[PDB]
Amino acid sequence: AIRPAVKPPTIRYNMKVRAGRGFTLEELKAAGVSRRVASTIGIPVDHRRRNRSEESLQRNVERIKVYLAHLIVFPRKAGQPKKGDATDVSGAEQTDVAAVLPIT
Amino acid sequence: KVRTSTTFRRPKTLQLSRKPKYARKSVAHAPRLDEYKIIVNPINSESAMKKIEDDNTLVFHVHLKANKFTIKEAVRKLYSVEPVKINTLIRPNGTKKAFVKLSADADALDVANRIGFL
Amino acid sequence: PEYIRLQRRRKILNLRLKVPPAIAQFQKTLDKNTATQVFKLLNKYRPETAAE
Amino acid sequence: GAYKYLEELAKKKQSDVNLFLSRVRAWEYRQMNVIHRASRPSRPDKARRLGYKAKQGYVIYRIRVRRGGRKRPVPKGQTYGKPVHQGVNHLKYQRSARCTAEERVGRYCSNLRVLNSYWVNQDATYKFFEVILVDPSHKAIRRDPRINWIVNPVHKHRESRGLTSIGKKSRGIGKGHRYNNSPQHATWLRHNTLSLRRYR
Amino acid sequence: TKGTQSFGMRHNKSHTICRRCGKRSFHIQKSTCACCGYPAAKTRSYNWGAKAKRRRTTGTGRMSYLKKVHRSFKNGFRSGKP
Amino acid sequence: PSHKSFRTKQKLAKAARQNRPIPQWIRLRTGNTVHYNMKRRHWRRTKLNI
Amino acid sequence: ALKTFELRKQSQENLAEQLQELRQELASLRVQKIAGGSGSKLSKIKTTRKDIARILTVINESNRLAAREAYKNKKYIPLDLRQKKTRAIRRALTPYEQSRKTLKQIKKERYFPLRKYALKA
RNA sequence: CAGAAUUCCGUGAAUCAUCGAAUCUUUGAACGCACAUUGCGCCUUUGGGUUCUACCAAAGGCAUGCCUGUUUGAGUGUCAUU
RNA sequence: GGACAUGGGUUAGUCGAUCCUAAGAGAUAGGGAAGCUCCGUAUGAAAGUUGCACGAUUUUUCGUGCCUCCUAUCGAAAGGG
RNA sequence: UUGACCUCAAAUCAGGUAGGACUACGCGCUGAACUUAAGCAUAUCAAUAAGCGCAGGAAAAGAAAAUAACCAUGAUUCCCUCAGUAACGGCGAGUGAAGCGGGAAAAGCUCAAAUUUGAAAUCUGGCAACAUUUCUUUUGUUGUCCGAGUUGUAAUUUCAA
Ligand SMILES: [Mg+2]
Ligand SMILES: [Mg+2]
Ligand SMILES: [Mg+2]
Ligand SMILES: [Mg+2]
Ligand SMILES: [Mg+2]
Ligand SMILES: [Mg+2]
Ligand SMILES: [Mg+2]
Ligand SMILES: [Mg+2]
Ligand SMILES: [Mg+2]
Ligand SMILES: [Mg+2]
Ligand SMILES: [Mg+2]
Ligand SMILES: [Mg+2]
Ligand SMILES: [Mg+2]
Ligand SMILES: [Mg+2]
Ligand SMILES: [Mg+2]
Ligand SMILES: [Zn+2]
Repeated sequence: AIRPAVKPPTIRYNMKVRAGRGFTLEELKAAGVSRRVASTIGIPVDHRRRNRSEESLQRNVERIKVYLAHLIVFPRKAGQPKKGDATDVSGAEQTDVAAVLPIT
Repeated sequence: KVRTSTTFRRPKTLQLSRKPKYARKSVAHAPRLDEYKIIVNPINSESAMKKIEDDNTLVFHVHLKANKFTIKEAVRKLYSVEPVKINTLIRPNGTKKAFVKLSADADALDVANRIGFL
Repeated sequence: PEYIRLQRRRKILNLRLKVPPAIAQFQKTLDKNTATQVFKLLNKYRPETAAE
Repeated sequence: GAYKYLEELAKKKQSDVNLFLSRVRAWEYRQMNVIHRASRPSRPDKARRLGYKAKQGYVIYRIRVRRGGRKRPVPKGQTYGKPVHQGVNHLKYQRSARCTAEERVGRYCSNLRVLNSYWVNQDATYKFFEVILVDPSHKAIRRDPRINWIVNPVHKHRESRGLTSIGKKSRGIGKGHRYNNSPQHATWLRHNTLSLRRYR
Repeated sequence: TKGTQSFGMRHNKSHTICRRCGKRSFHIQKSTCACCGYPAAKTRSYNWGAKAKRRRTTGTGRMSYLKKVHRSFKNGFRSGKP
Repeated sequence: PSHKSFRTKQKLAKAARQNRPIPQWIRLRTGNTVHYNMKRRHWRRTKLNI
Repeated sequence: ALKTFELRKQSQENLAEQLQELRQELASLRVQKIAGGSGSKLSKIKTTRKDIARILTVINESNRLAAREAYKNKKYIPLDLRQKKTRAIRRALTPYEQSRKTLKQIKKERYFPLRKYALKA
């Protein structure tokens, strides 16, 4: 699953960036993703983490937007596309999220 | 509500008998030890032969769980003779031996021949 | 038997053992006449049964 | 509703009302068996918040447990060892008296599963508890998704393994630095196991 | 007197056959088997006696029903006719 | 003692039966080493111990 | 050797009669064995014993099927006719009992089911 | 070692393989009570021998704690109507 | 030959056991004990097999009845019988 | 006098259920001494052996009354590291964790506290019918009646709200 980018705590590691557990409620809100829908399309939700700065919020909102733009949601009923789905599901394959959204 | 005794006793109550919704065992077992299990074989040692021709008594190897009642019925049902007395012993090999004396109106020698161990 | 003894001595212990007012206000019930009028009204507004 | 009032009033154990009721009930409890069935929870609000529900398959039992420490059960105070182990008198059982209450009721009702328990009373000799039990064979329990979990065999005698609320407390199960000794044996094994890798 | 002559008075059994395990270990006056603990509803056993445990544990006997269970699991506990 | 229990008597019968020679055709089987046995008990030598 | 498919075609009473004949015959073979007998009769003891077993099996098969018939569509059935899996399997929650869900849980699965999705590189 | 050639171009040998139906003695947690006793009882039905009550036989039953429910009750526990 | 091999041999209403209780053992009530278990034996228990015909044709032991200080069992092949 | 309710009994009452075994691994209780300290008592051996209770295919733990003190992290478990470190210790002999970081695997939730009050909307059992089957052996559905339940069974909510 796609993971957020977070800064590690303490002065020894706060210069680095690493994968976190899940996206905050504010981050999902600002990217236009309901928290109940997030899990259904592989977006983890971390209710504990918060955004103390705009930089953390914007960085992870950008990760979600890139994920959504590369995401192909199949319709619940095959051959009857609905809102939020895709109509070109033919070229769907298992791809690495790190190939599309690496931690930089 | 007059109590003439200084002792309270439990009152009597109905106590229904069992009315099961299902029989626990589907098929009743056939009689264990009917008559072909009770009489195992005639005994034809030399001492048994003397019992046949001197005391009008037959000697049988019988089931360990047979008693003098069931040995009498088994001999009557299998060989149609009427024992007058039955004596029983458990041999040192652990098997049961019965001395079946027949009435004065039957001949043990003829019964032995009819069974075929002579 | 022990259960009969218990429920009788329980009534006695409640008679001794001075009772705090919030508990003592019970055992002061409606009189017979007022109680009949109350139940006459209540019996008019009974909840509907399963058949009803 | 009434439950909030019962919760707040239950906090006032020194009030005249609760002192009187405690005295009469403790006397009543001492008159019956050490373990006896309760027709209903004496504390309906406390029972609900501990998982009890007023449906078939939920059972309340009451039990009194002797108060005080654990005298070392050695013949004449004789311990046959070093002075650090010569103590007999001022010793303490590692499990709570509430845990013992659950253990004994669970043995008494071996067809049931112990769910939880709560304090109801005490005098100098006894503490009184009510133990909530569930019948895993009853259909009302087995078809109920909120209590269904307890039917599964992993929950057999959870009180004997310290898996009730009071059992996990007595085991020191908790999060963070104050509970580093954690599940003791498992933590001890992790620290006392020599790990010898294939160095290649 | 403590040796040879005193062995002449040994003619009273302290133990007889245990109904549960069949060993000549049933203490008559205690009515208890020194080996298996009969009539207690638990089989006597001690972790200091691993060799004693090995003499009597599962698999030293017939295992009649346990072998049937093993065969049934192999096919998923099926019933009915083929 | 001739005063004996049924259970004791049953055990004596079994003990006497196991106290017999093996028939030779048992040892003549292909792949059998039943030629001699260390289970020949005798009354004066090795005691039954109930 | 009696043929079991032929045996199943017979009534229980006739089978009971046939069984008594076999037992009487087996008793005769054993008497003759004691008082000297050839090897054919000795092999006939074993065959007769297996024939008695075949008849007993048919009688019991018939009786059990009748019991299964009598208890068809009944809530409570004789114990020997129920499953003989393991004791633990008999006590386990049924698949139906395991699949029970609250209304709240049913609604959640209806409105937010896990989707099928893919990431295009 | 035989025996079985009433079988061998066959629903048929085999201590064969496999296995979804059965049988499964006395026991054992072990369950009518016991047990250094194959000791001593009780219940239901069906049979035997003159026996609706004795005796014999067979079949099926009779342990404990606890749970849900049933029935029959107990209480100078609390009440309504006569 | 008490060794070895092959066979044979122990018959009960009246002799014992079985029944009874003894010192004692010991379930149950109930109380201890973390527990293995310990104490206890009408014990702080609603611990009932027995005594009556009131219904019942009609020549007899199934229904309520009102009743009353009952009792686990094991324990003797020399005690009792 | 009866009936209701409450509490308490009895039954070979209708249907269930527990015990015993296996203990490598798992969760607890109880609990030594040999030993080391060149003696020895605190200490160590050891929260170990023995003793007792209780499980599963794994168990336990688990969605923070958790870290931190950062630009902060984010249930649990396990590995590497932290680290033979901080610390404990006749500060003697000896003992000795944790946060961060990397990795394996990842998943999240349920109640109690609320007036459904224009309607106990909930549940068990019996009986009957109808389905169903690893299966005449399994598992349900509907109807009806009786019980449970207002001293509260359902429904929306569980603080992330
Ligand atoms: Mg005799
Ligand atoms: Mg848990
Ligand atoms: Mg000496
Ligand atoms: Mg002497
Ligand atoms: Mg000899
Ligand atoms: Mg005499
Ligand atoms: Mg006696
Ligand atoms: Mg030293
Ligand atoms: Mg030294
Ligand atoms: Mg020294
Ligand atoms: Mg150990
Ligand atoms: Mg298992
Ligand atoms: Mg678990
Ligand atoms: Mg939370
Ligand atoms: Mg240490
Ligand atoms: Zn034994």
